[PDB]
Amino acid sequence: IMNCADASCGDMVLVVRNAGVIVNPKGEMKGSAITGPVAKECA
Amino acid sequence: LGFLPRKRASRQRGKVKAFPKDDASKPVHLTAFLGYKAGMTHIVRDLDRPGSKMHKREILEAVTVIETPPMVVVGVVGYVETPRGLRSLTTVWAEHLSEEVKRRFYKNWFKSKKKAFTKYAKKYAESTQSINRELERIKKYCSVVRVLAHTQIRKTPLAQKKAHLMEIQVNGGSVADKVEWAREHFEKTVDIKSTFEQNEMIDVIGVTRGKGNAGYMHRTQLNSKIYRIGAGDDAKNASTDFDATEKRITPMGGFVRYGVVENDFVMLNGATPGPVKRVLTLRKSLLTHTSRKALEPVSLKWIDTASKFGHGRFQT
Amino acid sequence: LRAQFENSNEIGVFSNLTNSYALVENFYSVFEAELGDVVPVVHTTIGGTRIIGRLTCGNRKGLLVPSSTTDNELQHLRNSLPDPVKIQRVDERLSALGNIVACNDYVALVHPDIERETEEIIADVLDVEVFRQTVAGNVLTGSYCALSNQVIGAGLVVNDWCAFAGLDTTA
Amino acid sequence: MRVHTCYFCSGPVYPGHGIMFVRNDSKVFRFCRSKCHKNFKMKRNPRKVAWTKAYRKA
RNA sequence: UCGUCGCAAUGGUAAUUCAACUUAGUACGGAACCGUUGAUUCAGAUCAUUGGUAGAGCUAUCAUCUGCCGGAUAACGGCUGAGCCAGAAUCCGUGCCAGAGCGACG
RNA sequence: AUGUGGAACGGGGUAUUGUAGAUUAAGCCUUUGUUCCCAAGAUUU
Repeated sequence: IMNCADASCGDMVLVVRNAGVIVNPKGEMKGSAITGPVAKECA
Repeated sequence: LGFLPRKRASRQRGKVKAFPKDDASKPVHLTAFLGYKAGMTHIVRDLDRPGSKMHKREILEAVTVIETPPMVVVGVVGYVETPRGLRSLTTVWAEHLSEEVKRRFYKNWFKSKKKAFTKYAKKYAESTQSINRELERIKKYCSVVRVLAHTQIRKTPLAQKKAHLMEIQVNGGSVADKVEWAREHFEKTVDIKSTFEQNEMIDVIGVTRGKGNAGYMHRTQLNSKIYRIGAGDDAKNASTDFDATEKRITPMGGFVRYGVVENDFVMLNGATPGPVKRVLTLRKSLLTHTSRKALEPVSLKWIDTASKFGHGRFQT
Repeated sequence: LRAQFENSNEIGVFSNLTNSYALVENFYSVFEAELGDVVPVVHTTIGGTRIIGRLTCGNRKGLLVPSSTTDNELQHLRNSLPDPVKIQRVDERLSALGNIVACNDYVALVHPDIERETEEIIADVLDVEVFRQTVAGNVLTGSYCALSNQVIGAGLVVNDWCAFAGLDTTA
Repeated sequence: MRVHTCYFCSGPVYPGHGIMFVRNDSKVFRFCRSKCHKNFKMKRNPRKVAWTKAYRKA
């Protein structure tokens, strides 16, 4: 149940686990920003 | 369709349409287990398997408890192969009987004068030569030997005191070997735990759980994963590798509508058709499956003994 | 070395090459073959988070393995890890130490947002100063920096003297 | 072998049984039972909840 | 006559597809056999856990489990020179579901 | 259809809600507890 927020663990398939990370939705930064990428493994 | 049309099984026991393919090379044994669908528990099974996605993942899934332990093995029944089908050549049980078996053979045991196999027991005991002659004829004529086996309905905790007789054919063994095994198991209590450990995929069968205005239909759970034998008499029924501590398979304070099985259960990881205390028909697979997943055993790490009725999390 | 590994290169992320360790199946075996013999390639799984250069950084001695590793996984890693291989449980902000801390004996530079406790954990236990720094803007240094004693870090397992890269690691 | 302790009920939450109030930050406020699960969802203080162990501790 | 345990004439029938990894960056820019891990649809079950319903019960492709191998073949390719072999998600069986005629036993 | 006889309760356990209490198996368990009654008649072979 990807509900703990922040697809599979980390993967979003265009979810953090289970967890749903954040969703860009209509255009909101939350999902789109993804902590501004970079950082861990998105560098 | 396959299961269609829907029809509830009139017989409480899940009469098996087929049985595992007997072979005289294999030792004379059985291929059935008289379960009773006690209950269920989240027996967390650590699936230690490299390559698998759920590697060492504790599978907290329903271990469908089915009371199955020492079942009265009365005798054997001959079965000769005929051009018109399989015909029962003879049916020679043991001299010793049981009240539960007699209650099963009748409908008003207490009202009845307990005449069930009255002279038959005397004939079996006194005229042992006639029993031996019939047994010799069975060994020389019958193609298959259906080892008669009742249940422990009166022995184990249950309102029904009618022993569920089952014509469990001797799975494997020669004619002499099957007769010798039947003679050894004459008037004995065939234990389902002794027959199988219920630690892998099984071929459990039996009627479903009667819902109401359906269910109770004879089914056969193919590749029914069995977690472990839920020995209700032993305090360690739900005790596992990580849980341990003599955990009881029944929920804390008794399972819902089934309490604590007086004897061993057949707790199976997954589903099992049948309600609480509804007699199951666990059996061996007719065919053979050498799949790696079936061969690889999931290590039962933890289990669930929570007082589900109520505080569904209070294990103690 | 651009070690061929499935589809994603991610050799460093999967295997956080430490100073005297490599924190590592063919690619892990390849890391165990070359790097593992000298720098022990401990096959880190971290309870399914097999990526070491994403969670488990640190120079060999007290390598800052993520505390997110399960109790069995952490104990198995710690028991297998010797004194010069010890897997220090990174429980601070660098819980993604492998990506966060830029594992390297000289300096195990931690993520810019990594806590000082995680910074000191690699600094003291791993004998490799985890300076909290964002490698080329990316907060988690170990992912961006293929740190060595002498996302590049995610895509290249940089041991004390080695820099083994991934399948299709950008040249 | 330690299991998550109930935030609502102050007693080790059973595996799967009970509930953990996992918010967006994955607070995972564990609960000893279904009653504590409602308390966990409301983030009820274990000291406040008499059934919870922390109330006895307090 | 009652009751128990069985036989099986016959009727129905069920599984389906895809992805990834290993093969293999190999054979010859780039496969395929096998194997492995999972998902889609469908079917049959169950309520240990979770959600819903006002603890229980019910229930959720909102939860979990399970879902095969033999023969004979078509196209087609071979053997001797018709008679055989190989050969399909096809067909008939194994298995599963129902049990009209019957068996053994008290 | 004269004894684990069953049926009932008295319950205990069990939990719920809930702030400990009551329900307390009802498709939660279970009872060294209690009393009641018992082919008792009727009916067909």
